[PDB]
Amino acid sequence: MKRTFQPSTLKRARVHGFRARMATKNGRQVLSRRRAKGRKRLTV
Amino acid sequence: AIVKCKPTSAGRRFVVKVVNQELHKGAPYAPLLEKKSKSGGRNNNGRITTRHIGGGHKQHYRLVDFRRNKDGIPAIVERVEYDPNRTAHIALLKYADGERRYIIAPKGVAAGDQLISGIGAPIKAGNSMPLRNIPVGSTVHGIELKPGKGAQIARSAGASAQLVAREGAYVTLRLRSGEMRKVLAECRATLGEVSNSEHSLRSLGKAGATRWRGVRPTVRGVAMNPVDHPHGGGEGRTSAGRHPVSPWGLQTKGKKTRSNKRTDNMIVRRRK
RNA sequence: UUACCACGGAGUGAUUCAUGACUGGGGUGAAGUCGUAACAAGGUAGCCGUAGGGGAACCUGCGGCUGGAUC
RNA sequence: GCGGGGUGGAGCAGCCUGGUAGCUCGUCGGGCUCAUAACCCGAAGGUCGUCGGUUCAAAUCCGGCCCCCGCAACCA
RNA sequence: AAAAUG
RNA sequence: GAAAGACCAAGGGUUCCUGCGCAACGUUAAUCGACGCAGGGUUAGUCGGUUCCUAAGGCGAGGCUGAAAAGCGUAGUCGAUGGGAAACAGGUUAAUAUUCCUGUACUUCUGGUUACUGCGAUGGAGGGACGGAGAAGGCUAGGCCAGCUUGGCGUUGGUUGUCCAAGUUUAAGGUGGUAGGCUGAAAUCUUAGGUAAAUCCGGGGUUUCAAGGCCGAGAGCUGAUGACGAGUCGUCUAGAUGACGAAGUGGUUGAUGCCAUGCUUCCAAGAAAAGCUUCUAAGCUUCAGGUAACCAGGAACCGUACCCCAAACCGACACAGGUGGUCGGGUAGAGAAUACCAAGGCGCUUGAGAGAACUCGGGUGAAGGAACUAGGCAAAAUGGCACCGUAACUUCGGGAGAAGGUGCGCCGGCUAGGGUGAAGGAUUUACUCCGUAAGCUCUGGCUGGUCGAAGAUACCAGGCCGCUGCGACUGUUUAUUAAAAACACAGCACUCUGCAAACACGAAAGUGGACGUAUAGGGUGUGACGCCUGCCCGGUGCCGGAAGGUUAAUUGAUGG
RNA sequence: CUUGUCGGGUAAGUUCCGACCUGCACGAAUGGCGUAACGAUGGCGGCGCUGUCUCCACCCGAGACUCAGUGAAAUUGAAA
RNA sequence: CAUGCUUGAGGUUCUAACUCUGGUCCGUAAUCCGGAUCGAGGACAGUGUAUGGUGGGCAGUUUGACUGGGGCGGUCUCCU
Ligand SMILES: [Mg+2]
Ligand SMILES: [Mg+2]
Ligand SMILES: [Mg+2]
Ligand SMILES: [Mg+2]
Ligand SMILES: [Mg+2]
Ligand SMILES: [Mg+2]
Ligand SMILES: [Mg+2]
Ligand SMILES: [Mg+2]
Ligand SMILES: [Mg+2]
Ligand SMILES: [Mg+2]
Ligand SMILES: [Mg+2]
Ligand SMILES: [Mg+2]
Ligand SMILES: [Mg+2]
Ligand SMILES: [Mg+2]
Ligand SMILES: [Mg+2]
Ligand SMILES: [Mg+2]
Ligand SMILES: [Mg+2]
Ligand SMILES: [Mg+2]
Ligand SMILES: [Mg+2]
Ligand SMILES: [Mg+2]
Ligand SMILES: [Mg+2]
Ligand SMILES: [Mg+2]
Ligand SMILES: [Mg+2]
Ligand SMILES: [Mg+2]
Ligand SMILES: [Mg+2]
Ligand SMILES: [Mg+2]
Ligand SMILES: [Mg+2]
Ligand SMILES: [Mg+2]
Ligand SMILES: [Mg+2]
Ligand SMILES: [Mg+2]
Ligand SMILES: [Mg+2]
Ligand SMILES: [Mg+2]
Ligand SMILES: [Mg+2]
Ligand SMILES: [Mg+2]
Ligand SMILES: [Mg+2]
Ligand SMILES: [Mg+2]
Ligand SMILES: [Mg+2]
Ligand SMILES: [Mg+2]
Ligand SMILES: [Mg+2]
Ligand SMILES: [Mg+2]
Ligand SMILES: [Mg+2]
Ligand SMILES: [Mg+2]
Ligand SMILES: [Mg+2]
Ligand SMILES: [Mg+2]
Ligand SMILES: [Mg+2]
Ligand SMILES: [Mg+2]
Ligand SMILES: [Mg+2]
Ligand SMILES: [Mg+2]
Ligand SMILES: [Mg+2]
Ligand SMILES: [Mg+2]
Ligand SMILES: [Mg+2]
Ligand SMILES: [Mg+2]
Ligand SMILES: [Mg+2]
Ligand SMILES: [Mg+2]
Ligand SMILES: [Mg+2]
Ligand SMILES: [Mg+2]
Ligand SMILES: [Mg+2]
Ligand SMILES: [Mg+2]
Ligand SMILES: [Mg+2]
Ligand SMILES: [Mg+2]
Ligand SMILES: [Mg+2]
Ligand SMILES: [Mg+2]
Ligand SMILES: [Mg+2]
Ligand SMILES: [Mg+2]
Ligand SMILES: [Mg+2]
Ligand SMILES: [Mg+2]
Ligand SMILES: [Mg+2]
Ligand SMILES: [Mg+2]
Ligand SMILES: [Mg+2]
Ligand SMILES: [Mg+2]
Ligand SMILES: [Mg+2]
Ligand SMILES: [Mg+2]
Ligand SMILES: [Mg+2]
Ligand SMILES: [Mg+2]
Ligand SMILES: [Mg+2]
Ligand SMILES: [Mg+2]
Ligand SMILES: [Mg+2]
Ligand SMILES: [Mg+2]
Ligand SMILES: [Mg+2]
Ligand SMILES: [Mg+2]
Ligand SMILES: [Mg+2]
Ligand SMILES: [Mg+2]
Ligand SMILES: [Mg+2]
Ligand SMILES: [Mg+2]
Ligand SMILES: [Mg+2]
Ligand SMILES: [Mg+2]
Ligand SMILES: [Mg+2]
Ligand SMILES: [Mg+2]
Ligand SMILES: [Mg+2]
Ligand SMILES: [Mg+2]
Ligand SMILES: [Mg+2]
Ligand SMILES: [Mg+2]
Ligand SMILES: [Mg+2]
Ligand SMILES: [Mg+2]
Ligand SMILES: [Mg+2]
Ligand SMILES: [Mg+2]
Ligand SMILES: [Mg+2]
Ligand SMILES: [Mg+2]
Ligand SMILES: [Mg+2]
Ligand SMILES: [Mg+2]
Ligand SMILES: [Mg+2]
Ligand SMILES: [Mg+2]
Ligand SMILES: [Mg+2]
Ligand SMILES: [Mg+2]
Ligand SMILES: [Mg+2]
Ligand SMILES: [Mg+2]
Ligand SMILES: [Mg+2]
Ligand SMILES: [Mg+2]
Ligand SMILES: [Mg+2]
Ligand SMILES: [Mg+2]
Ligand SMILES: [Mg+2]
Ligand SMILES: [Mg+2]
Ligand SMILES: [Mg+2]
Ligand SMILES: [Mg+2]
Ligand SMILES: [Mg+2]
Ligand SMILES: [Mg+2]
Ligand SMILES: [Mg+2]
Ligand SMILES: [Mg+2]
Ligand SMILES: [Mg+2]
Ligand SMILES: [Mg+2]
Ligand SMILES: [Mg+2]
Ligand SMILES: [Mg+2]
Ligand SMILES: [Mg+2]
Ligand SMILES: [Mg+2]
Ligand SMILES: [Mg+2]
Ligand SMILES: [Mg+2]
Repeated sequence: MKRTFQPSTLKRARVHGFRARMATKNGRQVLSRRRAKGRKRLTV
Repeated sequence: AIVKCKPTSAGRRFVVKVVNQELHKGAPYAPLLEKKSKSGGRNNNGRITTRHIGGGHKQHYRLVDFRRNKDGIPAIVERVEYDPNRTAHIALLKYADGERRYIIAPKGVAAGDQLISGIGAPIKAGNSMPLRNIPVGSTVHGIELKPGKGAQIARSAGASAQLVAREGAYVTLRLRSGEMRKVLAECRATLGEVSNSEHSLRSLGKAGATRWRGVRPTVRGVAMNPVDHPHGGGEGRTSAGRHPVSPWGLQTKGKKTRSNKRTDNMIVRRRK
């Protein structure tokens, strides 16, 4: 049976990557909201 | 010539093919082709704006001359071709100084013909010249609405318009729809009608022949739910218990939808 | 022991008789019912082919004939 | 269970608003016709389904009864 | 103009 | 054994190898491990990326639009799943190899010297550059057989021989321009064209000739007196070491691989851009630049371990599930089905007994043969090739493999062919034409004999027929209780739309429709085909009309 | 109403096939009536075949049973 | 009754406002966008604001209680 998560690193960086969050102000607030929680990962 | 197919299979029983043995069967003129991609009926927002569109065969675009503004130089028809994106055929012309061009093929031009254009051209079919000095009562095709803009009207297969009247700086001509519309006498037109007049005598034969042209199935609103169509719902087959209507709530069995009001003065008589 | 071959079996067709619920017209019969289509110019001149309609004879359209009356 | 009706021989008005029963066909009698039909003229014909009640007066109002015609009789 | 039948 | 073998991509990240370990992990124990500790291991001008080019799409200087955030989009520049330079055989470690080593190649760049010279683009032309199906050939890998070399002479009848076993290998490149495919060629004069120019391309005229020009597998020759090769000899600790090292050839068969981005044919009419060739513009012009030969050097950076149809990836697991592409031998066989094997890999991480009921998966069954049941559910049965033969009905295609029936194993006798192919002949005297006995291979025919209970002998491999309802058919559908009569469909009709089209997404700019133009586009209903589709415009819709009656903001006469 | 009535098929047929017309409450593009070919479509009937059945019997593997090792689950106010 | 002064209503025409998803020139190497110039329409169209009509395309809601279960039926205030 095919499961929901079929991994790929190119489609991972182009949707959730750092340079994909910094493109829009809605993703630039995800980063600021994570720098304030204190996260260690902060980007996929 | 239309050819009826033998009922060898269930999908060949009702296939009526339009086959012309005089079309060119080599390759199109490469310098006058460019790519074109499909859209699926989606605009730049990515949303479906016109539905029942999708699929088909890859096609090239042929640069067809709709202006025909080489006035004076005689031409020569070199071949008549197939165009994936018309219903008419196209004619490849070679002018007296190279300069090959595509045009829409008239009714009876095959391999010779001169097809000159401009004021002072003869009154043979395939010649292009302004509507001012086209004799009254003759049939024309490829009529342009704005000077220098290119042909707009009477462009599909077997299409034509007829010059009915002329007074002032305008000419009145009766469209294939049955409408009288006055056109500027400065605009140009071509004499005769358009080729491939037997295009209407065809039968696709099967559901798969619709898909080869990029057309997707049409579901009818009665076969839906109330959330999807104004016609949907009901136990068993219902007959759309309200007056028939569009999916977006506009009535379709007789309601007029023209609201231009700017170009009304060019409509002498309505089509209906 | 092999070959020929009668009886008898198996499958599938053709043809011809008898019969069959129910149905289409036909013929004959009596003081039956509804009308009056034709015969006189039969009271809308009749017939022929064809198409549509109607309880029924029949009516109407298109073409044809005189085997149609009056002057 | 709810609703609408029962009036000459037949099919329909009159019941709203209590005091006057009408239309067509049919029947009878006389006409025109050689005779019947068609047509013309003149008449008869329903105390209003039954009982009970209010009222000075009931086809008409209010009840029961006998006859009919329509709907409804659902969820497990 | 109406004029069916025996 | 068309994988349960080998290899790429994704994904994983040390799981790879060695030494030392068994607490925990491993559905049992463990001395073992994909487990713990510690060391080691990944070598490139040619492989994959990066650098060069673009598709869908993304972003987008100015710009247009929008309360703000922001939306769209021009120039442009990112984006492979595509285009575009060049390497193969052998040896080697416990762990890497087209990378290291040996041997033989190929592509491209830089700096010089000589000799001759019009150089120059982002712009123009050519080229790159392409669909579905089908068919006839040519060839190659691979497979068999014969010969040859080396060894053997068989625990049990025979085996010194038309005996048994193994091996009989060798690439890239260079030379060659073949089977075959496409194309007329050269000279001279000229020009309403390729945004300017052009000697380049396109167009026009005249003269001459039947011969050039471009592609193109493959054979042969060479690479190669070399590598490899059963094995033998010497040395050492049963295994390591060094040297030597036989034969290494012909005939048939033959791909789904290459010629082939070819040829024929059909509509549904089948990517772009750069690299590449050539032409000139602006600029030099006796510097620069270009073209040839020789010499000397260079090719940076990143990934290379291991799993990869799985115990290492997606599923909470060492999970009967899922995962794209390549190779794919022998005997039967039409076959990549099926059966038994090769190369290679494995016996699936609890066992040992015993032989109760009952449950699961099967084998055989007396007489009967659907009597079972909601219902022939399940099971049983049929099953191949050749030949004979075959009904109603029909849209003339079909129904049809209708139905039903006969033969089939092995061993001899006689007999008809095809393909390949020495010697020969011919002139195109050489990668050539015709043709040949033996040999090898592939098709038949008529005629006996013979064994068994049974010869399509196992695996594999349609049950059929007669009335009816529905839907014309192929197809789609409720991922996870409904696959159907439901949806779609070709065909039909009504209706709107004259192009800045109707319509749809967007506070808008704009976009789709469509680089389309009434034989076109949207909506609606019906649903192949045959015969047909009757009456009603009172209700509610839509279309048309303008006379009269009403009727909003607005205006403000009059009166209080 | 209803298993309407008649005919066929079966020893026996609330289903099936052909008719009748009394259509509670068919009907002509929410199309009417037919139709060759097609269907993992609904109903009925035949031939063959059979453990479907009368009515089960024997046999072969995997559990179940015993021995050694590891070792759950739902549930549970307390239980003489 | 011509006149002179204004305004309401309509028709015809003109260009100069506005419009062009028409041509060619420039920015520029550019089917965007601006400017210039031709051509067409032209005080129309179109947009702002005020207003009548239409408008399940979309939205926020309502749709009573008693009742020998709920629904259907009946009842719901006053007098003897
Ligand atoms: Mg995505
Ligand atoms: Mg995560
Ligand atoms: Mg559509
Ligand atoms: Mg198209
Ligand atoms: Mg449809
Ligand atoms: Mg359709
Ligand atoms: Mg529809
Ligand atoms: Mg439906
Ligand atoms: Mg539905
Ligand atoms: Mg939706
Ligand atoms: Mg709705
Ligand atoms: Mg229904
Ligand atoms: Mg429905
Ligand atoms: Mg309805
Ligand atoms: Mg008559
Ligand atoms: Mg008469
Ligand atoms: Mg008469
Ligand atoms: Mg008469
Ligand atoms: Mg006749
Ligand atoms: Mg009539
Ligand atoms: Mg007649
Ligand atoms: Mg007549
Ligand atoms: Mg005649
Ligand atoms: Mg009388
Ligand atoms: Mg129910
Ligand atoms: Mg009579
Ligand atoms: Mg990786
Ligand atoms: Mg580790
Ligand atoms: Mg290991
Ligand atoms: Mg160890
Ligand atoms: Mg221990
Ligand atoms: Mg353990
Ligand atoms: Mg380890
Ligand atoms: Mg690039
Ligand atoms: Mg792009
Ligand atoms: Mg953008
Ligand atoms: Mg900006
Ligand atoms: Mg790029
Ligand atoms: Mg790039
Ligand atoms: Mg790639
Ligand atoms: Mg390895
Ligand atoms: Mg080397
Ligand atoms: Mg140059
Ligand atoms: Mg170019
Ligand atoms: Mg390609
Ligand atoms: Mg082709
Ligand atoms: Mg092809
Ligand atoms: Mg061979
Ligand atoms: Mg020997
Ligand atoms: Mg022996
Ligand atoms: Mg012996
Ligand atoms: Mg060689
Ligand atoms: Mg070679
Ligand atoms: Mg050749
Ligand atoms: Mg490596
Ligand atoms: Mg490796
Ligand atoms: Mg593997
Ligand atoms: Mg494997
Ligand atoms: Mg796992
Ligand atoms: Mg395991
Ligand atoms: Mg597994
Ligand atoms: Mg094999
Ligand atoms: Mg197999
Ligand atoms: Mg082995
Ligand atoms: Mg196990
Ligand atoms: Mg056991
Ligand atoms: Mg059992
Ligand atoms: Mg059995
Ligand atoms: Mg036996
Ligand atoms: Mg038995
Ligand atoms: Mg028996
Ligand atoms: Mg039997
Ligand atoms: Mg039974
Ligand atoms: Mg029973
Ligand atoms: Mg079965
Ligand atoms: Mg079976
Ligand atoms: Mg057969
Ligand atoms: Mg049959
Ligand atoms: Mg015998
Ligand atoms: Mg099958
Ligand atoms: Mg039935
Ligand atoms: Mg179907
Ligand atoms: Mg199919
Ligand atoms: Mg799907
Ligand atoms: Mg389901
Ligand atoms: Mg299905
Ligand atoms: Mg469906
Ligand atoms: Mg249409
Ligand atoms: Mg339908
Ligand atoms: Mg009406
Ligand atoms: Mg009306
Ligand atoms: Mg109106
Ligand atoms: Mg019944
Ligand atoms: Mg019966
Ligand atoms: Mg009987
Ligand atoms: Mg039965
Ligand atoms: Mg109708
Ligand atoms: Mg219906
Ligand atoms: Mg109906
Ligand atoms: Mg129908
Ligand atoms: Mg209808
Ligand atoms: Mg139907
Ligand atoms: Mg029918
Ligand atoms: Mg199907
Ligand atoms: Mg059927
Ligand atoms: Mg039975
Ligand atoms: Mg057993
Ligand atoms: Mg135990
Ligand atoms: Mg002007
Ligand atoms: Mg547009
Ligand atoms: Mg502009
Ligand atoms: Mg205006
Ligand atoms: Mg306005
Ligand atoms: Mg406005
Ligand atoms: Mg609402
Ligand atoms: Mg409302
Ligand atoms: Mg709503
Ligand atoms: Mg609220
Ligand atoms: Mg509410
Ligand atoms: Mg609500
Ligand atoms: Mg309320
Ligand atoms: Mg209540
Ligand atoms: Mg109650
Ligand atoms: Mg109770
Ligand atoms: Mg109670
Ligand atoms: Mg109630």
